[PDB]
Amino acid sequence: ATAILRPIGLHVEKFQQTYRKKWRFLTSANANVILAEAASGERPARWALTTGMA
Amino acid sequence: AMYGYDNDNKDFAKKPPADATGAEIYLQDYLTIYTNDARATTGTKILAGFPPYK
Repeated sequence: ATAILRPIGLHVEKFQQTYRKKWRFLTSANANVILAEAASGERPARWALTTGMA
Repeated sequence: AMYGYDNDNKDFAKKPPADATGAEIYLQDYLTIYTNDARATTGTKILAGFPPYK
Protein backbone atom coordinates (compact mmCIF):
# COMPACT_ATOMS: atom_id res chain seq x y z
CA ALA A 1 0.00 0.00 0.00
CA THR A 2 1.66 3.18 -1.24
CA ALA A 3 1.36 6.26 0.98
CA ILE A 4 0.61 9.43 -0.97
CA LEU A 5 0.53 11.44 2.28
CA ARG A 6 2.43 11.04 5.55
CA PRO A 7 2.33 12.87 8.91
CA ILE A 8 5.19 15.26 8.18
CA GLY A 9 4.06 17.58 10.96
CA LEU A 10 4.63 21.32 11.07
CA HIS A 11 7.25 23.39 9.25
CA VAL A 12 9.26 24.61 12.22
CA GLU A 13 12.50 26.47 11.48
CA LYS A 14 15.10 26.76 14.24
CA PHE A 15 17.89 29.36 14.22
CA GLN A 16 21.06 29.33 16.31
CA GLN A 17 23.28 32.35 16.96
CA THR A 18 26.49 32.83 18.94
CA TYR A 19 28.10 36.03 20.23
CA ARG A 20 31.78 36.45 21.11
CA LYS A 21 33.50 39.31 22.93
CA LYS A 22 36.96 39.88 24.38
CA TRP A 23 37.43 42.40 27.19
CA ARG A 24 40.48 43.71 29.04
CA PHE A 25 39.87 44.71 32.65
CA LEU A 26 42.05 46.60 35.13
CA THR A 27 41.30 46.09 38.82
CA SER A 28 42.93 47.96 41.69
CA ALA A 29 44.23 46.18 44.80
CA ASN A 30 42.07 47.69 47.51
CA ALA A 31 43.01 47.31 51.16
CA ASN A 32 40.87 45.37 53.63
CA VAL A 33 39.36 48.19 55.70
CA ILE A 34 36.32 48.22 57.99
CA LEU A 35 33.82 50.94 57.05
CA ALA A 36 30.77 52.04 59.01
CA GLU A 37 27.49 52.13 57.09
CA ALA A 38 24.69 54.10 58.74
CA ALA A 39 21.18 52.73 59.08
CA SER A 40 18.65 54.00 56.53
CA GLY A 41 15.07 52.79 56.23
CA GLU A 42 14.88 49.01 56.34
CA ARG A 43 18.68 48.77 56.32
CA PRO A 44 20.14 48.46 59.85
CA ALA A 45 23.49 49.86 60.89
CA ARG A 46 26.28 47.52 59.83
CA TRP A 47 30.05 47.25 59.62
CA ALA A 48 31.46 46.77 56.12
CA LEU A 49 34.73 45.01 55.24
CA THR A 50 35.95 45.94 51.76
CA THR A 51 37.80 43.46 49.58
CA GLY A 52 39.96 43.97 46.50
CA MET A 53 38.34 41.44 44.16
CA ALA A 54 36.33 43.13 41.41
CA ALA B 1 44.87 41.81 65.63
CA MET B 2 44.13 38.19 64.72
CA TYR B 3 40.45 38.05 65.69
CA GLY B 4 39.19 41.65 65.67
CA TYR B 5 37.06 43.36 68.29
CA ASP B 6 33.47 42.82 69.37
CA ASN B 7 30.75 44.36 67.21
CA ASP B 8 29.73 46.72 70.04
CA ASN B 9 33.26 48.08 70.57
CA LYS B 10 34.00 51.63 69.44
CA ASP B 11 37.47 50.59 68.21
CA PHE B 12 35.94 47.90 65.98
CA ALA B 13 36.86 49.77 62.79
CA LYS B 14 40.54 49.97 63.76
CA LYS B 15 41.72 46.34 63.46
CA PRO B 16 39.89 44.12 60.96
CA PRO B 17 40.01 40.38 61.74
CA ALA B 18 43.13 38.90 60.17
CA ASP B 19 41.53 35.45 60.34
CA ALA B 20 38.81 36.81 58.05
CA THR B 21 40.83 39.04 55.72
CA GLY B 22 44.02 37.01 55.30
CA ALA B 23 46.18 40.10 55.84
CA GLU B 24 49.53 40.09 57.62
CA ILE B 25 50.38 40.78 61.24
CA TYR B 26 53.49 42.75 62.12
CA LEU B 27 55.51 40.88 64.75
CA GLN B 28 57.18 43.14 67.30
CA ASP B 29 58.67 40.76 69.90
CA TYR B 30 62.31 39.86 69.25
CA LEU B 31 65.03 37.86 70.98
CA THR B 32 67.51 39.58 73.30
CA ILE B 33 70.72 38.13 74.72
CA TYR B 34 71.85 39.33 78.15
CA THR B 35 75.11 39.72 80.03
CA ASN B 36 76.13 41.13 83.39
CA ASP B 37 76.91 44.84 83.75
CA ALA B 38 80.16 44.91 85.72
CA ARG B 39 80.48 48.71 85.82
CA ALA B 40 78.76 49.02 89.21
CA THR B 41 79.97 45.66 90.55
CA THR B 42 82.02 45.90 93.76
CA GLY B 43 84.67 43.30 94.53
CA THR B 44 85.22 40.37 92.20
CA LYS B 45 83.89 40.83 88.67
CA ILE B 46 82.80 38.50 85.87
CA LEU B 47 84.13 39.91 82.59
CA ALA B 48 83.13 37.07 80.26
CA GLY B 49 81.00 39.16 77.89
CA PHE B 50 78.30 37.77 75.65
CA PRO B 51 78.21 34.06 74.77
CA PRO B 52 78.64 33.17 71.07
CA TYR B 53 74.94 32.69 70.41
CA LYS B 54 75.51 32.66 66.64
